[PDB]
Amino acid sequence: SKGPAVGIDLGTTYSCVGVFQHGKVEIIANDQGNRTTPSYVAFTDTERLIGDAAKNQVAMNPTNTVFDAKRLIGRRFDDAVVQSDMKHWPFMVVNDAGRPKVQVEYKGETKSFYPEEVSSMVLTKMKEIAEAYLGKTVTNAVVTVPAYFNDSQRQATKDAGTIAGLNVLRIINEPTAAAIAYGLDKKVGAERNVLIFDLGGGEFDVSILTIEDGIFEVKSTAGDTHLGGEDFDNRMVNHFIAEFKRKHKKDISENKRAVRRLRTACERAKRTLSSSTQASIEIDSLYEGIDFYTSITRARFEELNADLFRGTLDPVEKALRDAKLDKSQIHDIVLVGGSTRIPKIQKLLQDFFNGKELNKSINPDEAVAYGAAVQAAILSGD
Ligand SMILES: Nc1ncnc2c1ncn2[C@@H]1O[C@H](COP(=O)(O)OP(=O)(O)O)[C@@H](O)[C@H]1O
Ligand SMILES: [Mg+2]
Repeated sequence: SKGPAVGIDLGTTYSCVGVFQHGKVEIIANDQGNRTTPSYVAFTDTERLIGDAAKNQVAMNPTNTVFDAKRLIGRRFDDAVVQSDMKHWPFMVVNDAGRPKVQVEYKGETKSFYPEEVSSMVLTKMKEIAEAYLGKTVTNAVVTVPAYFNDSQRQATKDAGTIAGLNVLRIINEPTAAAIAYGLDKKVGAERNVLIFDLGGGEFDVSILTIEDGIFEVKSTAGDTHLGGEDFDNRMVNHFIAEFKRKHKKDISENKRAVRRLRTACERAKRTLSSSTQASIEIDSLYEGIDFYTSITRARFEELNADLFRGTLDPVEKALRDAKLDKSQIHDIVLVGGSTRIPKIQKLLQDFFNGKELNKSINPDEAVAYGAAVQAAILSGD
């Protein structure tokens, strides 16, 4: 009831914050000038880095750079999802009373935090970004969560807010927030079916909502928890490792530093390919002392990922199946997640839906935060 509440999207790879400032929702850019900040936290001898600064030093400090906390939040150390994921994280995950705790080293001192504490740090960064832009203290907010999150996961998220000093007015589902973003919540005096296609950094979520009277009903969901942007980056990486080996006769595969730098260059090239037909990869002193100057073409990129792009439609086909609906019954198709900006993914979706127009006027990566910001405003007054 003082200072507008903010809408915060807390994603597994990137987070975003927006505020309904008098009439419109303005999505707040950070200190580095980005509209989304990695959900990365890093611990060094002299400091605690959050956001871009953390992600930008990962290759150097892998064991003390935390990410993927959302895959742990509200879970028990003993569950199979945790057990499986742990086998691919550079950081340490320990067990405390059946609860996972990320073990790290901060200033020589060994520490460990609960997933909700890692997330609250990301939340503090968003709140900072907001307060910076507005020139006032931000207390109230609406935080989003996946539709499949159970009661434990939802509480852990609320707690993350409380720790960060936030008054969580409400916790809403991500697909619902995307729908509100486009005003699909307005009462049209009829039942409406909407398909949210969310392809972000590490997960793929497909949801079919049914809206009537402004009341949402998640009729079905599908997707893959280990399918996202990073999978595309990795295919390019494997492609360049082989080319470097060809041109230089030496395999850099096992150099954890070279690989992470290449990977960083690839993800940057991938972003460019969404708007251009080719991009250049210039990495000084890639392996030992050799500079890796080269380029990729959009055509080659799609080719390296063809199988992954097509597979994307199976979960969709299944979503329809479970909701007992046919393609023709979908009123609106909303694109969400930074990966839906890839031209070939959009094509594949339209083709499947026989030309239907996709909702994509709001950056797909900012859609969830956009919806949460509208929601927050209405739950306030101004
Ligand atoms: N222009 C772009 N083209 C392709 N991928 C992009 C683009 N912009 C962002 N991305 C990707 O979006 C992913 C992040 O998606 P986002 O929806 O912001 O993440 P999250 O799944 O964490 O919510 C990353 O893989 C990033 O590379
Ligand atoms: Mg997301």
